[PDB]
Formats: sequence, structure tokens, C-alpha cells
Amino acid sequence: AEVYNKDGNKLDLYGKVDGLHYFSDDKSVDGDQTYMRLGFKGETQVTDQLTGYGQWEYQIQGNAPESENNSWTRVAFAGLKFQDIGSFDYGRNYGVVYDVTSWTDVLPEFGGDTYGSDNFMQQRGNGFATYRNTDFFGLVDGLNFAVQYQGQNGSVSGENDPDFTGHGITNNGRKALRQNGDGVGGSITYDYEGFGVGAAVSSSKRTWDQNNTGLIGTGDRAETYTGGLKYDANNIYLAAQYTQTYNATRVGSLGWANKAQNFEAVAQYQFDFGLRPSVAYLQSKGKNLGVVAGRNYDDEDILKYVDVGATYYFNKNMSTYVDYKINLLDDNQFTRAAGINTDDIVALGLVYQF
Amino acid sequence: AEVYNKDGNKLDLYGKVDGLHYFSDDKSVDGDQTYMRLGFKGETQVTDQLTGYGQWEYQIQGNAPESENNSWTRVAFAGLKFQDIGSFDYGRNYGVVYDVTSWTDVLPEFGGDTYGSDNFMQQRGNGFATYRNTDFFGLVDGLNFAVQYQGQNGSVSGENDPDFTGHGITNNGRKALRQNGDGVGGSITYDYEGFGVGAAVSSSKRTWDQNNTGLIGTGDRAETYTGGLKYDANNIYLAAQYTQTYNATRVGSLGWANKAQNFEAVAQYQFDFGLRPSVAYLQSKGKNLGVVAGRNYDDEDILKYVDVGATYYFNKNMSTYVDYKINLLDDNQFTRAAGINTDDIVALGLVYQF
Amino acid sequence: AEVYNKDGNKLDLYGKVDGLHYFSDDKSVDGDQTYMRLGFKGETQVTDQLTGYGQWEYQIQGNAPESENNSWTRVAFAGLKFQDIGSFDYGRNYGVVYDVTSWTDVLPEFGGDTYGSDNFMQQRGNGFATYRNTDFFGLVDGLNFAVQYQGQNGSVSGENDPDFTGHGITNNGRKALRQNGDGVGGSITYDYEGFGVGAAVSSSKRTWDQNNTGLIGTGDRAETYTGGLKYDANNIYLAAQYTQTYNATRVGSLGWANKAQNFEAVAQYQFDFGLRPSVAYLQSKGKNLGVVAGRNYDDEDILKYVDVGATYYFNKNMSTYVDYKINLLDDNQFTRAAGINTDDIVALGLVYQF
Ligand SMILES: CCCCCCCCCC
Ligand SMILES: CCCCCCCCCC
Ligand SMILES: CCCCCCCCCC
Ligand SMILES: CCCCCCCCCC
Ligand SMILES: CCCCCCCCCC
Ligand SMILES: CCCCCCCCCC
Ligand SMILES: CCCCCC
Ligand SMILES: CCCCCC
Ligand SMILES: CCCCCC
Repeated sequence: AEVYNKDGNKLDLYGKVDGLHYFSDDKSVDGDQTYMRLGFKGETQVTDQLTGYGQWEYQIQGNAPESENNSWTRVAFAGLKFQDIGSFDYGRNYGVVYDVTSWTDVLPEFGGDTYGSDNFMQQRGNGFATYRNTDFFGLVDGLNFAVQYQGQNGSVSGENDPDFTGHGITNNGRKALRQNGDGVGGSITYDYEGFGVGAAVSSSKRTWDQNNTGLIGTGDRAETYTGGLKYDANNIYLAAQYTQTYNATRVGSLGWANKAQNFEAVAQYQFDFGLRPSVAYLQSKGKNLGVVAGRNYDDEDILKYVDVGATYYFNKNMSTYVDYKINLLDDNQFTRAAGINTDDIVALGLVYQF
Repeated sequence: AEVYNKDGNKLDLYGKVDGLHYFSDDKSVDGDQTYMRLGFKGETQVTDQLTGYGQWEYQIQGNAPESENNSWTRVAFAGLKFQDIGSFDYGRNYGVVYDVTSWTDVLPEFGGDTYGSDNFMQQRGNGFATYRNTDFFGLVDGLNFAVQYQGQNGSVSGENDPDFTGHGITNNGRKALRQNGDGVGGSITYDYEGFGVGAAVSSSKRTWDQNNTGLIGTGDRAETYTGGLKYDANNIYLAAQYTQTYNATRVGSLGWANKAQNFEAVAQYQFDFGLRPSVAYLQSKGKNLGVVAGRNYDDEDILKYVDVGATYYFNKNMSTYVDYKINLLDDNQFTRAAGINTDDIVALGLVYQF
Repeated sequence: AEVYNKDGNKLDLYGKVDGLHYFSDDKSVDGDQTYMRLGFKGETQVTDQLTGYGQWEYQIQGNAPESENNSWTRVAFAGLKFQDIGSFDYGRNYGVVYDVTSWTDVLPEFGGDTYGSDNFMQQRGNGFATYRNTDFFGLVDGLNFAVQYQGQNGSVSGENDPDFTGHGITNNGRKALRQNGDGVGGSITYDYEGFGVGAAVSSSKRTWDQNNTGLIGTGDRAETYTGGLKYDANNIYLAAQYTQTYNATRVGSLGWANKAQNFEAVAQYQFDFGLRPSVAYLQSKGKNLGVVAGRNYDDEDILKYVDVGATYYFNKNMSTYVDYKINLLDDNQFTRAAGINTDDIVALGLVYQF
């Protein structure tokens, strides 16, 4: 909600509370999943052409006891936008690969999980410098593109930390699975009369910890190549994305896939009375994975499920949903070693937002 | 404060800063206790009869150094209210037992501590599904009731976690003392010309960890039976609550009382010039407690104190208070083993709220 | 921004997002430093003369992965202000020594680091009771003073905590380096036609942990004596502060300087077109430090650098800066033992604020 708008500056203070419950045989996801989000979008008018802006978003789990706190920053960035020249922002933000893969990240509860957070330039991560251009300098309507750089987020600097290695240290160190070296990426999208087409590419240097702490999927670089299609008109939403990755797709907590072929497709319709049915298919197929937890593998499913669900919108501030993950992965030594969910999940949600 | 009210949606952004200091011989409570609360109540008008709502409340300690952060969610829920039919909400919320026991939880600083948080269905906890009905479908003024369900909040799912057992795992695992199985509860209250009468009952299944990790007060279920009385009129506030519990009242960090008889009573008056004196008595008497930390017990006091204090209200946004816990527990092997405060505490508070 | 102003109460909900990056050979500070601040200043009008107020400020790091959360309260206090009599507030706040030393804490990114947080009464800390008087009861314009008390913030109360000692326990325990005993301080400042002069003194009792856990700089008390000068007019800002400390200046994580002589000086000019160049010098000279990490020392530099930089203000809501720490400390056994940064740092910042 816009809580302030005066002297060439406005502030949108937004958030949501999602009363959420998972039903599953997988007890590590079963039960109360209640959470909330809080954030602000701020925008100041410097000149007629120049805009300054800042955005921050925070998730706070609502399913924990008061003896603990599970919360985190999703995004936190500041930037400048000049009319028909482009925008530049820096901070924690979305990687440009998500410009295209977001087209399928529209399910009521699940979806969007052939990649993760702090996963190179595929979704949210630290230290993104992002240039964006809308309508090609105002010359070609519907033609957007983006060029992005991500600085290294490396190893821990404290010598007594258990994860300490001494290689690729940065101030904001973390575990190898959420590290990254210097990276560059770009996206291009074209919209025309409801139809949309998109491509995105990213190439990140991999850190020392990522290639020398016994994790699978080692190599000099992590790469992604994404193509996307969508139709968004007449209350119909169809979308599909195909991404091919190299040393970039996480295989649970074991490391990365040497190569992965990811596919997501979704079909949705929006009734005027408030109901919005959703059907989707997601798969991540690892290729030539090699040795994983004591056994040799070639091709293995990392993710594979059909998603059936529905959201009912009471209005723009209140909604409820059901989402049903029909999991098609088999329970095997690969999935157990990686700790990948292979059971079905039903989600029931009640959401207030402002 | 109401910071937004437009297009059938309003947002109350509220909070307080309590500059608070404890004086006590008990050094584990002595010293700076400064804290703050922040929250929002959001409400959207869907139709003339149907309201959607969401609420979130967060406590952040103000007595810690910047090298740490001690904060937590108190409540986080979303819901729907239909005129003369009832309300339904889900999330982290207050258990229905608190509908009656809250009548005595009105002291300046202390009180409200014959039960705790994440303590089955007695106060705040995760995964409450709560149906509420006010004025019996609009037919009997002053007659409210509630029916509540709490889903299991069980053991940790991570095999390498030190608290891991493998039994009763849920996604949002925690220590046995703050766990709970499936639970059901209800409350009924009747108000008439200042006088009030209330009853509440809860029955929760106890988890495996709760009955097999060496904690006292084991059994199939945790049960509470509460009766309450109050008078709230002519600037006078009197209230009393009696609760009898089975395997539900925590005896410090040792487990639970096999049986407990809890009693709280409070008398307050509100002068027009701003002063509000307060006198109260609280006791929790454990019955047939059995073996506790190497010794056999029958009846023992878990809690016993008189509370004398006063709040002065400068206005609705600013107040100050003194609260004096006159502790009647003796320092003995039981209280030391449980880690229960047995010394007197004086609290001085200065509170800004919005 | 003022998001509420009604019924004799107003609320300023403020904050900033700083997209920030450090370039340094020191890898423990190199990389993404993005962060945000959030806070509120609330003020209620009780009578024509009496004002009630509360303030809270929170920092949340924007450079971490979502698997962790690095945040903290900077200030959290409530208070009362009576016209021409003074103000009183209690909570987490700034020590009165900072009334004078803040005059040099005005650099784009660095500076203000001859002292730290939770460092006795020198900057932010827990449990400050602060009396402030502006314009000497309204009798002498430009003459301010302050009298402050800080309650003990001592050792941890949990017997199984690794930092447990059993001495000087308070409820809000923490590590010796951020502990303090009972302390008293005062400041006096006089402003006249742009020029300013200030003096401040603090004396804190040192805790048992501080003098018996193998830390350097032991003694009965921690003392500071500060003198300050400034000129703030005609778009020119000049300021200098000199502080002499005893058992109060932290030498990295090793303890404190027996004695320290701190000096900060800054010169800034503000162009109307938005640019604000900055040049500064900071030094902390330890005196008679004694034995430190196996070697005997007399005089050693704890801090020594020149700071060159600039801030460009697009407007009051958006700015960008560069800051260049030219580090004059040599890399030696003292600095390595203390873990003090001895390399140069360049900072680039883009800041949105509201
Ligand atoms: C022309 C308005 C009615 C359109 C009906 C849409 C049916 C969609 C079924 C998925
Ligand atoms: C096992 C208890 C299930 C609780 C259902 C909560 C539903 C909330 C969203 C409507
Ligand atoms: C009729 C107004 C005066 C009432 C005085 C109340 C005295 C209360 C003492 C506790
Ligand atoms: C030992 C120092 C006591 C500090 C008192 C603070 C009072 C704050 C509430 C008025
Ligand atoms: C009178 C307006 C112009 C003043 C110029 C200031 C120059 C400052 C150089 C640091
Ligand atoms: C303008 C502030 C943000 C600049 C970010 C620079 C990133 C450096 C990559 C090594
Ligand atoms: C196995 C039952 C699934 C039902 C979800 C709607
Ligand atoms: C022992 C002194 C108690 C005073 C509290 C008002
Ligand atoms: C060593 C290069 C420093 C430049 C900072 C402006």
C-alpha cells in the first residue's frame, strides 16, 4: 500500500501473511508452513527524466516457536532510471536468467524449483549490478533486454569457522553451494499482442570451495542457456521455459549436475468470478552426472512432477488456494543421497496481502 | 496507527518501545530488559457481510549488543469473517484457553505466567485453526464461543541435528518442551452489565519426544480445564481464573507437572487523572509430581507470588509503570533443579506506543 | 517519511537501502557490502509543554545468502521532554561521548572508528539513562549539556554457555569485549555563529570477565576524556575531536589499550549542484600497551588512515558516493595479532532513503 506520496517521493509499504499448511508423507515438509513477507518499494522523482529508487523485501517464517527466528532478505537494492536510456541498480536482486524462467514461476504454491536462491545468476543472489532497457530506448515497443554482472560471493574469512578453507575469501562468505565467482549474464524478451518470446544466458566463474570440497559437478564455470515462450491474454495464461545448464543446477546438497536439461510448462485460466485453475509440468534431467555418493550414474531425474491446483481471489487483498504436487520421481538411492522430496504434497493456503 | 485506508482495505501499523529495567537478586533476570514490538492489522472489505483479514506481530529485544539479534514472531495469521456466521483464521495465534486466562493477564509487567508460549493450546503457538462466533450468531448479545484445532508441531527432520530422534518429525521441528501433537479446544464466554463468566477446555496429543527424552510429566495427552470470572465497569477491573492441567504445565526445563492447579486473581482501579494501581496473586501448585532431578516429590509450588504495581498513563501513546513481584517461593532443591525464579523483582518501565 | 500525524501523535517511518561494494586486498572486507536500515521516530504531544517520544532503528545486512540472517538493533528507547526543563530517555541509545565525537563521524562510508559499538559509553550501547538539556533551560542559546548513566551489561547466566564464568552475570549477558559495569558520563557543547566547541567525559566500571579472561588493558575503570571543535556554515564543514582513553579503546579482539590517544579531523564543502567532497585524517595511538600476543609493546598505532571521498546528492532521497581509505598502518605482528585492517579500501555506494 502507498503510505506516503509527497515532495517528489513515494513509498509503497507492502506485504502478506500466508496461513499455509502442507500435507505430505515426506515429514521434512509436512505440517505448518505459515509465513509472512514485508517490503517497501520507494521511488523519488529527481528530474522529469531521472528517477531514483530502492526496494527491500523480507521473509519471516510463521511456523517456528518463539525460542527461534527464521527470517531472511529476499531482495535489497537501490538504483537509477533515466527515460529511454535504461535503469541501473545494485544490491541483492534477481539474476537476469529469471527474466525468462519467471514466466513459469506462477503456481499457487510450488513450481519455480528447477533452480534455487543463491544459485549463481539463476534467481535471487548477492551483488548484482543490473542494466535494464525497456522498449529498446523507446524505439521498439515490447522489446526489452538486460545486461548483468555478479561479483564474487566467496568463502568465510574467519580462520576458526568450520567451513574455513582460505581460498576465495570475501567479506560475506558462505557455504560452497551458495557461493559464486565473477559472473556475467544477459536476457532479451519480445512481447507482441499477448504472445511473448525470451532468451537468456549466464556464465559464472566457480570458486575454489565449489571445486575442492568433495562436491559433484566441478569445473571452471557455471553456465545457463534459457529459451522461453508465453501467451498472456483473454484471461488465458500459457508459458513454457527450457534451460540447459552446466555445473549450475544443484543436486540436493551433493553439489551440481555436470549437465542438466530443465523444462517447465504451465496453463492457467482466470474466471471473472474469482477462480483460477492451474496445471503444470516440471522436470530437471541430469546428464552424465558421474559418481554420486558411492555410485556411478549417467542420466537421472533431479526433479519431475505434475502440479494441479487453483487459487480463488476474494479480491486484490485476499485469496485462498489449493496446490497439489503429484511427484513422479521414484524413491531410489540417488534421491535419498541427495535428499530430494519424492512424495506427493498438498498445500492449503489463506493469504491476506496489502 | 492507521497508515492506509482506501479501496476497501485498511492497514494499522502498530508497535511500542518499552524502556524497561529489572532490579533483582536473581541475576538471570536483573538488568536492562528494554524491548520493542512491531506489527500490523490489515482488514479488507470483500462484500457487505464478508471481511478478509491478516495480522502479524514481532518482538525485537532492545537489551542485546549489536553482535547478536534476539527477535521472534508472536502471531502471524490470516482469516475470513462473515457477519453473524463467525470467523475462521489460521497461522500462529493464541490458543482458545487464553480467551479466559487472558482476563488475569493484565499486570504492568509480570503476571500471565502459570503457562507459557508454545505450551500446547494455552497461549501462543504454531498451526492454530480457530473458529470464532460473537454474540451467538447475533442472537444472544454477550455470548461468545470458539472451537480450535492445532496441528502437530513435532521433532526436527535433520539427521545431524543434536535434538534429532526420528519420531514425530514435522517440517517445523523444535525441542520437546515446545512440541505438540494434534489438539482440539474450545471456549465459551458470557458478558452482561460489566460481569463476565468463562470456561475453556483443551486436549492435545503429546509427541514421542515429549514422552521419551527423560522429561517429567509423561502421558498420552496434555489437558487443561479453565474457569474464569471478571467485573469490568465503573473504572474497576476485577478478575480471577482457575485452571487444572494434566501433563501441560511446564516445570522449568525439566518437563511437565503430572497434574497442576493454577490460580490467578487481580484487582485494578483506573483514576481519571491517569494512575492505575494493580494488586494480584498468582500460584501454580503441582500435584503428585513424582521423581524430579533425583528426588521424589508429591505436592510442590511451581509458581507463587503477590504482584503490586501501578501504571500512569500520560495519554494513549505514552505511559510509565512500576511493578513489584513479591516472590513467595522458597529457594529449595526443587526450584533450583527447575531453574525457577524465587527472588523478588522490581520493574521500571517507560513506554511509547503508536 | 511521516506516515501518520493525528490526535496529538505522529510517526516518522524512515530507512535506507545502500547498494554498497568494497574493493580491497583485505579479503575480510572486500566484496558486496549492501545493507539497509529501517526505523521509526514517534512523538506524542501530552500537554503544550510535555512531549512523549520513542525511537527504534534496525540494520539488516543485504550481502548475505537467504540461508542466514545478519541483523541488529542500533537504537531502541523511549522518553519524555518538558519545555525548558530537559529530556529523559532510557533504552539502547548513544553514549554522551558521541555528542562530541559525532562531529567527525560524517564521512561517506568510513570514519567514526577510533571507537566502536557496545564500547562502554563511547557510542551505541544497552541500558542508557540520559538526561539532556538544550539552550541551558532556554536561557543561553547554543549551550547544551547532557548527564548519562549506563547500567551494568555483564556475563551470561547460562551455566552450559561456553562464555560462562559465574561473575558479573546480568540477564542480557554477552562477551567481555562488549560488556560494561555501571558507568556515568557527561557532555557540554556550545554553538555560536557556525563555530562549535565541545567537551565530554565518561567513567565506567569494568566487569570481572573484562579483567580475568586473558584480555589486555585490565583495570578497575574505563575512562574517556574528549574535546571537540567545529565550524558548520557557508556550505563549509570543518571538525576535529581529540579523545584520551584508559582501558576503553579496543585493540581488535585482544582487549583494550591501557591508554590511547585518538584524533579525528575532517574538512568538507557542499556545492549547490550536489557534489560534496570530503578529506579526513584518523589516528589511534596506543600508549604503554604492554604484553600483546606473546610480545612486549610500548607505543603502537591501533588506527591510522587518510580518507578521501565524495558524495553526490541527486536530491534528499537519492545519492551516490565514493570513499577511499588510504591506510597508513604497516602490516606487522601487532596488527596481525589484533586482526586490524591495514590495506586500502575503496567503497562505491548508491543510496535510496525515505
Ligand atoms: C465469453 C465469456 C465466457 C467465457 C467462458 C470461458 C470458459 C473457459 C474454460 C476454461
Ligand atoms: C492437520 C490440520 C490441517 C490444518 C488446515 C489449515 C488450513 C489453512 C488454510 C485454509
Ligand atoms: C465519583 C468520582 C470519584 C470516585 C473516587 C474513586 C475512588 C477509588 C479508590 C480506589
Ligand atoms: C541501575 C540503573 C537503573 C536504570 C533505571 C532506568 C529506568 C527506566 C524506566 C523509567
Ligand atoms: C559565491 C558562490 C560561488 C562559491 C564557490 C565556492 C568554491 C568552493 C571550493 C571548495
Ligand atoms: C554504484 C554502487 C554499486 C557498484 C557495484 C560495482 C560492482 C563491482 C564488481 C566487482
Ligand atoms: C491423495 C489426495 C490428494 C487430494 C488433493 C486435492
Ligand atoms: C525492596 C524494595 C522494593 C520496592 C519496590 C517498589
Ligand atoms: C588504487 C586506486 C584507488 C582509486 C580510488 C578512487
